[PDB]
Amino acid sequence: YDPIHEYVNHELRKRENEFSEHKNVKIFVASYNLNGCSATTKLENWLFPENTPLADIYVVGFQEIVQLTSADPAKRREWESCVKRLLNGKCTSGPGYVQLRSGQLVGTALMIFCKESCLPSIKNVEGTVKKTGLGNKGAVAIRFDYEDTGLCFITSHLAAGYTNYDERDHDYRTIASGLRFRRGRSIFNHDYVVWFGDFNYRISLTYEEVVPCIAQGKLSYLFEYDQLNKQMLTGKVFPFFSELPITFPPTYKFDIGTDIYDTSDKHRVPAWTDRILYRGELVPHSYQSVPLYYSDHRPIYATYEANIVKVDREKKKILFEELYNQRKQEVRDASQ
Repeated sequence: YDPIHEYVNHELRKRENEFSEHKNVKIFVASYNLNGCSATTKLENWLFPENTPLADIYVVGFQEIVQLTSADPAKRREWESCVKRLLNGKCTSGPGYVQLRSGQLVGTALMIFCKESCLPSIKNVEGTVKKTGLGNKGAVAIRFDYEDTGLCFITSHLAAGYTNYDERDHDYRTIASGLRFRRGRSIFNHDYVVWFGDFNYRISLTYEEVVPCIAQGKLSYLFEYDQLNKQMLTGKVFPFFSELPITFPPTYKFDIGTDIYDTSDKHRVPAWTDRILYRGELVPHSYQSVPLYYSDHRPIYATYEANIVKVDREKKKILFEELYNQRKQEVRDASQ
């Protein structure tokens, strides 16, 4: 410990704008449990929902690239190709989007695209995956630094089942402790973390209670029975993560191609299985489900503005040493 050092850091924080530049980066996070459906570029309502500018970074997580009952890189690549075509299709002028990196764990995949103009700012991209224990479930993660700001994105597909939220919570833990990039870097060592996907948490009511509530718009009531909200409130899972309020209906268990909830004999209870949570000072904007009908789940997305900092380390180390010496000198003269 050095008092003079603590001093300089305090002073330097006031003059930060002398060695730091701040920029806002638009991030679009999208998630979709495909139920094994085929790759397609017909995803406009999902990736360009708004009437807003294209994002700087698109982070897309898929679950069940192969429907669940051994990892298919080809299928994943088709989705990658479809997304890239869609993003670039919107860039009718100049440079478009490039795939930074993608990761895959069985049928769960994560792919990140950014505008080419963002590339020079993106560094130390690392990826990893972690399967769940207690299989085809788990997580895929990718992190990177945008200038001097660290970002980590995680998509996952957690334990299925109606009442087994204990297993889901264990999955959270297995993944949060088990995901390690290079040199043991963890997911928490970042300014912004977005963790999302098919967490599989359910609404703890029966099918007959839930369906008319959703038809009548009683989402708040249904939310009181949502397992994820319950487990997060207690801090057992996703501590320090926030979720924007949910204003869209349960994204799960639709007869394929229709607005209708599971009319199969299985009579699965609707649920908000698909979610996007964030940790850190991101500025959230939207959080919605989109009407795509290829799967028994609706896809969802969330948007964020992420403040980025670019620090001139040279200019900063100079002021530090300067303020440090001036202070060390002020201390010398005072002792005379």
